[PDB]
Amino acid sequence: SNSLPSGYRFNEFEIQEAIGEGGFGIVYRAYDHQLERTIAIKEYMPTSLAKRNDDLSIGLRGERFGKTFQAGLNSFIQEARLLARFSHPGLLHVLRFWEENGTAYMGTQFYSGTTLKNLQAQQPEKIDEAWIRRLLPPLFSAINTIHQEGYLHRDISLDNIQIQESQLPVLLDFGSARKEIGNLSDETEIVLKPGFAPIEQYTEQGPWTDIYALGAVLHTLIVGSPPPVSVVRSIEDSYQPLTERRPAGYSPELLRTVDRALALKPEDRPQTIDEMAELLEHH
Ligand SMILES: Nc1ncnc2c1ncn2[C@@H]1O[C@H](COP(=O)(O)OP(=O)(O)O)[C@@H](O)[C@H]1O
Repeated sequence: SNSLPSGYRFNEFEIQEAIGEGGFGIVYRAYDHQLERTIAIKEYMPTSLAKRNDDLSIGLRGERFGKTFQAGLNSFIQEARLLARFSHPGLLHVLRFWEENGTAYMGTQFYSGTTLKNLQAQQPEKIDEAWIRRLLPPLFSAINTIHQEGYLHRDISLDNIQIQESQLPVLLDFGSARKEIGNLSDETEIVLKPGFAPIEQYTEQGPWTDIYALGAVLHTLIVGSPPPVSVVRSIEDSYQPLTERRPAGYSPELLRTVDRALALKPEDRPQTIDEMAELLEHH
């Protein structure tokens, strides 16, 4: 682990535990001693570019990585600014942003629970149609709020949807820094998410781009894995509609909603979140 230790201080903030560590940042449970509340802190930390120094600042692993490191940092800042536009229960709420230690930090609201990816791995028996139909209204609302302000998410999968103990979802992360680093470094494999990214993301984008990825999330919850990579589908579509697979315990109405979200071409999908939600009605 490259994480700051428990007890580390940023003025009034104290690190309590590193609770998430990926290749591009570290998430900490932390405590604000001024406001006496638990928060999360997200630290930009691209491990392929940078390492932890003895004084716990961040330094480049090689001088050739400086431009890509700074571009990732700039994208991290821009993502914090985008999230700072919203005050919505289903979108990560940005409290704090600052630069220190050669990197950058976002202080955010602390959310209970775990990611949808971890819930699906640990308690797949909890995920049934009734649970999915309770998940969708707040998840729809969160995505639609992004869309209504003129933005797209473009990185939806199970990994960046938090499921709180209340079961309410939170969108945590748009992958901006990761995706910028991948584009600049020709590490294409960290830019799009195979099976979740629709065809128009591989090089025309709009709400239907996020709707496809949400369809792919739902497909993963229902049958356990995402649909085929969209570029492979565009050559020869081996996607088997869920209405034909008929997984046990799932209604044609929900299965058809997933299939429509996963329509290969953008124009054949629901065009807005509201359109997709309307598909779940009439039953
Ligand atoms: N604002 C937040 N509040 C609470 N948890 C968060 C917040 N932002 C991110 N997380 C958590 O950070 C984790 C990031 O990656 P994860 O896969 O857990 O790494 P690790 O392999 O170290 O467990 C996720 O589990 C997610 O639940």
